[PDB]
Amino acid sequence: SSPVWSEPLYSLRPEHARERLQDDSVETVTSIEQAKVEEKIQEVFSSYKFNHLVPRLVLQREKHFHYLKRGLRQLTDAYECLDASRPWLCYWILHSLELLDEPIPQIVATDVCQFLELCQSPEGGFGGGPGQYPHLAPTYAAVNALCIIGTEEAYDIINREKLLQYLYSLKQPDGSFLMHVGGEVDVRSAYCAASVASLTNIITPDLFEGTAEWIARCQNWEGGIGGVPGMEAHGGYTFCGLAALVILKRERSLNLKSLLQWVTSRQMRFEGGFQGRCNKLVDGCYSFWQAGLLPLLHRALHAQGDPALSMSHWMFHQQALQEYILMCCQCPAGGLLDKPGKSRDFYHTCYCLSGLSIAQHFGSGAMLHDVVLGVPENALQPTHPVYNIGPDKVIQATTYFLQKPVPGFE
Amino acid sequence: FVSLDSPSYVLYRDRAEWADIDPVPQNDGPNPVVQIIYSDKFRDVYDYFRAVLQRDERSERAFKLTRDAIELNAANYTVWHFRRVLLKSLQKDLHEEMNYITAIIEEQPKNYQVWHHRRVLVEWLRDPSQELEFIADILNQDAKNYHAWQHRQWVIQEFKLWDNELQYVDQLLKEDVRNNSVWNQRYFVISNTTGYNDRAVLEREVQYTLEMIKLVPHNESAWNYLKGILQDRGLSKYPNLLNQLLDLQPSHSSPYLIAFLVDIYEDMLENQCDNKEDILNKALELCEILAKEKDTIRKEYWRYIGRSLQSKHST
Ligand SMILES: N#Cc1ccc(Cn2cncc2CN2CCN(c3cccc(Cl)c3)C(=O)C2)cc1
Ligand SMILES: CC(C)=CCC/C(C)=C/CC/C(C)=C/COP(=O)(O)OP(=O)(O)O
Ligand SMILES: OC[C@H]1O[C@@](CO)(O[C@H]2O[C@H](CO)[C@@H](O)[C@H](O)[C@H]2O)[C@@H](O)[C@@H]1O
Ligand SMILES: [Zn+2]
Repeated sequence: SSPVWSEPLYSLRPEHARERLQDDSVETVTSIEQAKVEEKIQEVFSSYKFNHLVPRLVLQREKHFHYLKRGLRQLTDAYECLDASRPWLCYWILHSLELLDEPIPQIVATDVCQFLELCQSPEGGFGGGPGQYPHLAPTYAAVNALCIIGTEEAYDIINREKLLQYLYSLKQPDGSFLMHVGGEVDVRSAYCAASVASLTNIITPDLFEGTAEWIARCQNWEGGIGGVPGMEAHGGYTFCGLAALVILKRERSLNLKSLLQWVTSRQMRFEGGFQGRCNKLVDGCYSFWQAGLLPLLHRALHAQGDPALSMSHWMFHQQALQEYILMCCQCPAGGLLDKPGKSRDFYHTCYCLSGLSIAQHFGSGAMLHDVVLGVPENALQPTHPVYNIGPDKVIQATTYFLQKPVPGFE
Repeated sequence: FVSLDSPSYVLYRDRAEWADIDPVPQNDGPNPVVQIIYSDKFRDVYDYFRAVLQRDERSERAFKLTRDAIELNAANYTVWHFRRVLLKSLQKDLHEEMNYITAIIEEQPKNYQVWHHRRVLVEWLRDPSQELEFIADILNQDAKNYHAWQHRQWVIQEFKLWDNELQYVDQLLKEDVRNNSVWNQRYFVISNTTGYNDRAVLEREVQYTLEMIKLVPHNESAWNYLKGILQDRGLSKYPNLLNQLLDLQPSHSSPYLIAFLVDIYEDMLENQCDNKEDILNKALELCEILAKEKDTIRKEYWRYIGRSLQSKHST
């Protein structure tokens, strides 16, 4: 085969050129933008090939680690736009460090816990910063961050009684949840609620009454899931919808066949990465939102006893996704990104790495099969497809909270 | 009054009319994490916002202050909520507020809070008269803005403004036939008005879509809409469609057409079609072609489809 120092790439095969966009000689804003992206991506792909010499791809761990370590303490005023999403910054950074297997010093862990305590509202839930009203998005982030830390100190910060009351205060009769008091409703709320409620063991029989049905109403003609009933299918909302249903054990409420065909169609034949919706552009964060749907669909179909499921691969091109992330989504200075030309940010660092980990690791039952493209050190720690925190963190947190009673409920 | 960038802007800590209230600094803890090094102007506005919020001061000065807080961070939902509490307490003119939100959304159309605020205003006023035109302007700048389309669906459904939406959809499809948000709106409009059970409507839709496919054979949206409007009844229920696609195959063997044929074969086999073995062989050949040549990015999916077909119909 090949010497260990050269590793052929799917994106560099001569037939790959055939995958470029065919605009049928009818140009529109959509095709023009797609072609511009493909042109740039081809240049990037070509820079990793030296005729028959194709050096192994490398995840720049140390550079990403230094960027993350710095962000966990301080940020420039360029982050004023995320002043109402600080627990997100904690989660994105901690999860990235976790994927990279970089330990969190105890001092830092304690400081994060203290900060998240300051963001917790007396009415329950967490706000975007100290003194802000609670909101399901930063609540989801804060809970995940605390679970990544995983110490009893971190677990105990959560006021479970008030968290459950807070969830009730957002529950709508049609099964949906408001994102916050007097706020908007979309599938993100259902996932945020289901995620924190299951992890902290505060689920009551009525809490999610009607939620599974409302989520199913969000699945549209495309097969994917929109933000609300009637809306266009999007990877972000589809991930939220399916993951929520998996927590509620109600995946069957969806047409899994049309969902499966829709998500697999979102992988870009040329770029290798995923787009968020049909006819839009590739973006590294969808490596998680879209690709993450495959492990969820696998689990769902397996539960139904599907005899045709693979025992070694997810139903997407694992290698191509790794190629897109490694070759096109790394900032030479550390951090990951949407696509070449964009600037790094913690959100893309979190999701590009989360997606890379899913693409590298397949597991179903006792079956485990890894596909780590590039140097062996590229292998990331696994991530749980529902919660997007380490599977070990999920087990440890759920085990801990299962020892506590559901607040005021028997 | 004075905007944050205005030459005469004065920090709140220097305003005589604010001297009676003490600013409330943010409590980040002794050893902060994810600490944003705020500009002096940003912190100044937020120190005073924290003060009025803490005192629950329903005043005109607090109302004007929220406008500055919003310019500094339009994603701060706490500020928006408080602003709405003030709009009601102070009985502010809602049409004036509509003019404000119109300007804000134009500047920052990709934000959840601004669109939600606008929806609340329309609900409060029960006045959707400016909606379709305003949204059309936003879509004129970004034809796929998710929030814009979502708000559009809400207004149309809530105030029953269905009358001219199909024409709007047709105009936007003429501008960019690959705009998936528009094909989604097309489904939204038809399913909610005539429905697709009317065979005349379905035929009109199938013809229209086939026409678009012939014009731009590699536009995935049209292919997805065609399957979307026929999938629930079952693709095998439309025998003429198979023939039409089969004729197009030699001259247009795109992965979309080939995939659509497999979808048809799948349904045929599910419905006790005649010539089972023949259809199954054809379907498996196509899955192989798709996996190995025509749609290799989806080889795992096509191989799975091949195995499913065999687990269900080998007999
Ligand atoms: N929510 C959301 C959202 C909206 C739009 C997108 C579309 N998208 C894709 N790549 C970049 C983006 C734009 N995002 C960055 C993340 N983000 C955000 C802020 C706080 C928390 C979280 Cl999770 C995300 C936003 O609000 C806007 C992605 C995510
Ligand atoms: C838990 C949680 C908060 C999950 C969020 C998931 C998620 C990624 C949602 C996306 C929502 C959205 C409005 C996308 C469109 O933005 P766009 O037009 O900028 O992007 P696009 O062109 O890729 O569609
Ligand atoms: O993907 C289609 C699949 O979704 C469901 C909901 O689970 O219905 C959606 O799609 C229909 C079009 O096929 C729409 O009429 C319906 O409103 C939308 O929720 C399933 O019924 C369908 O098989
Ligand atoms: Zn992105």
